[PDB]
Amino acid sequence: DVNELSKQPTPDKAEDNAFFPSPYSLSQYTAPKTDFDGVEHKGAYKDGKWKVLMIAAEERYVLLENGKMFSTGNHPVEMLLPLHHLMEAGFDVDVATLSGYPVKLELWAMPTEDEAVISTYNKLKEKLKQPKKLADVIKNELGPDSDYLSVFIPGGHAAVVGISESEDVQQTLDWALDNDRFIVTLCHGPAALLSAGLNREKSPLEGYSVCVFPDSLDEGANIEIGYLPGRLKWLVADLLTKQGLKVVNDDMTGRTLKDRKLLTGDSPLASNELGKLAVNEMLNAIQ
Amino acid sequence: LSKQPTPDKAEDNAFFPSPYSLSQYTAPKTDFDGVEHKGAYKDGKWKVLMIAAEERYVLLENGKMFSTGNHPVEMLLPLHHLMEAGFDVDVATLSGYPVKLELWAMPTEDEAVISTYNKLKEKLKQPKKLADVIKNELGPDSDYLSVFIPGGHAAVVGISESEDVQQTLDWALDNDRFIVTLCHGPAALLSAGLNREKSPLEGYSVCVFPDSLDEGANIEIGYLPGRLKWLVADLLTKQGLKVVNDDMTGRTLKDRKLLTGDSPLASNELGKLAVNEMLNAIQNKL
Repeated sequence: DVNELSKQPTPDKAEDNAFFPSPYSLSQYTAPKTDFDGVEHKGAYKDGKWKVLMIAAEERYVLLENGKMFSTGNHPVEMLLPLHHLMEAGFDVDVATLSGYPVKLELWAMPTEDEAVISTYNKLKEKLKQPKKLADVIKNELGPDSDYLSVFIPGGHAAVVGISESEDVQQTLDWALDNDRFIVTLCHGPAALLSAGLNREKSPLEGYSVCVFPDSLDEGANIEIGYLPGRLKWLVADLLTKQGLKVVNDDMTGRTLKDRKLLTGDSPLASNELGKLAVNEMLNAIQ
Repeated sequence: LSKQPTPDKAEDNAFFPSPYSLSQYTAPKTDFDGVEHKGAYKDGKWKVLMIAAEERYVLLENGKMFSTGNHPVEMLLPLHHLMEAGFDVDVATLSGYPVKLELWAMPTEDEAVISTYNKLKEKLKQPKKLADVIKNELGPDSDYLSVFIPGGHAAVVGISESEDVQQTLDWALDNDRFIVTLCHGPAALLSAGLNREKSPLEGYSVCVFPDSLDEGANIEIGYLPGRLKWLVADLLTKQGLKVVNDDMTGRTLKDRKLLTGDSPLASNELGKLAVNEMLNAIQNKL
């Protein structure tokens, strides 16, 4: 049956005392298909020059308060679905990690039976297995005349790890702000934003509005169904509020939010509509 | 029995070694048979700085990935010898990420190796960040007498093309400290050539994992699921170093303050070697 499935974290045997999410939690929070009913702007951008820069998770394991480790990565749906909208529209994509190490997907959440998500994933495998070093990106491919229109930070739980305290992410968010480019992020992806307020008395993103994954669900429901095998040592939305950001949501409804050029999503549910929002906004800003 | 690589379900198109290759290359116990200098250094100042791997997957020529890490035998057995002589160990990585081991080679029944793992589990799970160590804990008055780079196939990623590892190897030379590495660990020494016509380790002699074994036998028994994209011995040779072996016999070498071992078989004999050299250096004050 489909609620006799275990609520116990399954162990990941590549690592010591580290665990996948429970078969139950996977039965409620994943699915073979996503809620995607096609693209709005197939072929809209033609000139070829504009593209999206993705910053990505390269570390899979998140050490928790009980000493156990959660075996995560970026959420495939939250990465791959928005990118499908963009790529079909005619925006190319480059993939960077902090170190140039391979990108870590939460593969236990791959919608296996979705033509769009799997075909997009195939088109990105190379750039995923062999990303760019983001410091190499700042050095060359940014500046005022950069062909990056926006910087996309997908979610998953792994987005909490390196991405949250990185001077190279800070420098990238400084660039985006100072050249009116989009920052697109969703889920725990917003933990990236904590890097903007590093070595500083106040953040450049103070008074910005974002959808964030609610603390409640990480501190409460996710632990009780064995999605996470222990408590996180701090919470994305809590520290984002202490940096002077307006965390608009507190529930997981698929709500998206534009605010200046920081377009967000609250959860994995918002993947498809954050994809649609960003394509609209990007094509709008070309005028 | 099977030479077919075993799949790893953490990662797309990734594979552990084949259960046959595990039967030949891995064992529940190591040939450890005693420390040689327990309690020898008592003054508790001098420590050892390990630089470990954060990346466990190695992308290969066929597109498949190899699920590795540092070799627990090569990491832990040498650190046991040095810890029991009285040198504490501080673990660093490049981005501060958790240290990745090849847990399929962890000698489960070996008391000394397991004991050492538990003593470091905390420092292994939250290592220091190598660039912070550079900023704060190096210089001429640093309490690191050696820097230790264990092998495992994951030493090939990151470490081998890292300005932080480069600065670290510069320090050791310019401050007369030891560089102790084994197996595929010497791939770290390729960083000394980074952005330089000439490497400061030009001319040094080292033991490395033979090219022959990674190209032929490791592929045939399904240790590796595909061919490595470059070879550590070949690239090292090109930087002007002198690769002194072409086989795995457990050999070791000491060229000045650079101590190398050729394989996981040298783990014990090298640990022995590193403790003697370090104690001998301390005696060379008066």
